[PDB]
Amino acid sequence: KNYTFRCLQMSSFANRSWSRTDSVVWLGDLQTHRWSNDSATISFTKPWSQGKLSNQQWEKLQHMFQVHRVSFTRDIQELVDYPIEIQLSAGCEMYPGNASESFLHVAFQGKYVVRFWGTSWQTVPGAPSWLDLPIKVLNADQGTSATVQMLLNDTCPLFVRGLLEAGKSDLEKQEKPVAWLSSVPSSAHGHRQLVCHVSGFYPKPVWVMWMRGDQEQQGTHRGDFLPNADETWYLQATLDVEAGEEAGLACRVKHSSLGGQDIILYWHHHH
Amino acid sequence: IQKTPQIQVYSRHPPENGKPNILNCYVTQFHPPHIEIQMLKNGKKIPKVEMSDMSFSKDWSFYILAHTEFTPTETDTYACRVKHASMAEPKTVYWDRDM
Ligand SMILES: *[C@@H]1O[C@H](CO[C@@H]2O[C@@H](C)[C@@H](O)[C@@H](O)[C@@H]2O)[C@@H](O[C@@H]2O[C@H](CO)[C@@H](O[C@@H]3O[C@H](CO[C@H]4O[C@H](CO)[C@@H](O)[C@H](O)[C@@H]4O)[C@@H](O)[C@H](O[C@H]4O[C@H](CO)[C@@H](O)[C@H](O)[C@@H]4O)[C@@H]3O)[C@H](O)[C@H]2NC(C)=O)[C@H](O)[C@H]1NC(C)=O
Ligand SMILES: *[C@@H]1O[C@H](CO)[C@@H](O[C@@H]2O[C@H](CO)[C@@H](O[C@@H]3O[C@H](CO[C@H]4O[C@H](CO)[C@@H](O)[C@H](O)[C@@H]4O)[C@@H](O)[C@H](O[C@H]4O[C@H](CO)[C@@H](O)[C@H](O)[C@@H]4O)[C@@H]3O)[C@H](O)[C@H]2NC(C)=O)[C@H](O)[C@H]1NC(C)=O
Ligand SMILES: CCCCCCCC(=O)N[C@@H](CO[C@H]1O[C@H](CO)[C@H](O)[C@H](O)[C@H]1O)[C@H](O)[C@H](O)CCCC(=O)NCCCCCCc1ccccc1
Ligand SMILES: CCCCCCCCCCCCCCCC(=O)O
Ligand SMILES: *[C@@H]1O[C@H](CO)[C@@H](O)[C@H](O)[C@H]1NC(C)=O
Ligand SMILES: *[C@@H]1O[C@H](CO)[C@@H](O)[C@H](O)[C@H]1NC(C)=O
Repeated sequence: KNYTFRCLQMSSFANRSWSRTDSVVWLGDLQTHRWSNDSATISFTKPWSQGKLSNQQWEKLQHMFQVHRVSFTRDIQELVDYPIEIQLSAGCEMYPGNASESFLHVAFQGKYVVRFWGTSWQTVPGAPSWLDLPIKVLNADQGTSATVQMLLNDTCPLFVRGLLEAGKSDLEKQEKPVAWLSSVPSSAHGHRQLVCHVSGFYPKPVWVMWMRGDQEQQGTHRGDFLPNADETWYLQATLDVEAGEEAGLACRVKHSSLGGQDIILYWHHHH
Repeated sequence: IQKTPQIQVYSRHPPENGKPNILNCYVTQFHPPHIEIQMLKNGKKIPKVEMSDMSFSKDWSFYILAHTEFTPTETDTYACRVKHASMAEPKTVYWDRDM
């Protein structure tokens, strides 16, 4: 009900005579495109990565990006203390009722410094003062400005509507997790960390809790959401318990793909 | 360098001995993006390691997934070793299955 479309550019400049630019594109948590420095063309990572664009519309868009890639590399080394890391994050958030919001953020050495907002490039408060003149030069190019405004206001939302239609079965896919229990060393002396592993679930939203009967063990620590290589998610929920306290504990998993039938693993089931 | 990599090592499936599985090494929160990632079996570099495309989060920190096919045994120990400009020494994190 709120798909974030992100085009990520990663540019490294080691010196005057060495640079590479690599790009990835995400629709939510699914990669739709890859564009290595090695490759002349943008690679599809889905069957539906062209959306509802004809070949002609895609070739035009791709060509514009090929021009942007080469112009960017030249313009940066024109202006340019190596090495230099530049990141670009451009796309749109799609909301219900045919609504959206577009963005274009630029980072220098891992710090947010520039965005495109409204009709112009602007340095963010606290950005190095030496950026102000380059940004005024860049803002003199009305063609580039008009092109960015088109891409953010028109092309982004239009394209992503096409992806959402073309990629429906992937975006709506339901993958059931497998769960298993283990223990690891606790940082507390009399204790061991009980671990409930949940792997292979999609979409991302999940609920994992240690239970004594119907009582939630509210000390349950939810780990970070970690990616599997097959476009599914991994998560572990941990509970540090004293020796003997393990008896009668269960891990309970809720997920959309289980359709009401929760996974319940009891600790020491086979004793 | 700017930011130090965090390393998480986990299996795709429950790690049963003699059953084919996949070992994941998820490296996050690092900058700059230039990084060497090695997966280790009993201290030796595993040759067939597939790498995801490098990406970055809302905080601009980089992340990448390394994974390899492997068959767990009782005695074999696995780890992930990362070399990065943020750290003087390589960082090794061991798969914690029977730790
Ligand atoms: C694309 O959409 C733009 C707006 O959308 C945002 O930015 C894009 C890139 C995406 O990121 C999207 O997600 C965002 O929501 C749109 O930008 C708008 O352009 C117009 C026309 O250039 C701007 O109007 C002018 O505003 C100034 C005042 O600006 C200040 O105050 C306003 C109101 O509080 C704030 O919104 C601003 O942030 C500033 O603080 C006026 O002085 C000016 O009036 C003069 O010009 C008009 C038009 O000729 C005359 O009629 C008047 O008499 C005056 O002479 C304008 O009203 C607008 O500020 C700007 N929006 C933002 C948020 O900056 C862009 O035009 C779209 N482009 C295309 C091609 O569709
Ligand atoms: C609709 O819009 C919403 C909000 O605008 C979007 O929801 C966000 O989605 C992002 C990406 O999935 C979320 O970011 C991730 O959050 C995970 C959970 O974080 C919380 O819980 C963990 C422990 O469970 C805590 O550690 C953490 O502090 C938080 O309290 C994190 O685990 C993720 O971090 C991991 O992955 C990233 C890589 O992206 C690494 O950089 C990290 O090191 C780490 O390994 C990640 O941060 C975000 O939290 C969501 N916000 C909300 C409010 O829900 C939806 O994505 C959007 N819908 C679509 C379809 O796009
Ligand atoms: C995603 C950005 C939008 C892409 C489309 C922009 C059009 C474009 O490629 N136009 C370049 C070429 O312009 C020429 O051809 C155009 C037709 O395609 C028009 O005719 C235009 O008028 C004409 O001049 C143009 O060279 C552009 O400047 C390329 C770079 C755009 C860009 O990234 N800028 C990012 C700025 C942030 C980084 C600067 C900050 C910084 C600087 C130094 C070190 C660190 C950080
Ligand atoms: C900035 C405008 C975003 C909307 C347009 C989206 C069109 C499809 C994206 C295809 C991937 C292009 C990758 C370009 C990234 C880069 O190298 O800067
Ligand atoms: C530029 O950087 C590259 C990549 O690190 C390095 O191998 C090369 O020696 C450098 N060349 C010059 C001319 O500085
Ligand atoms: C990146 O691509 C450009 C253009 O194809 C090329 O000239 C450059 O040498 C490449 N950089 C690396 C490090 O391969």
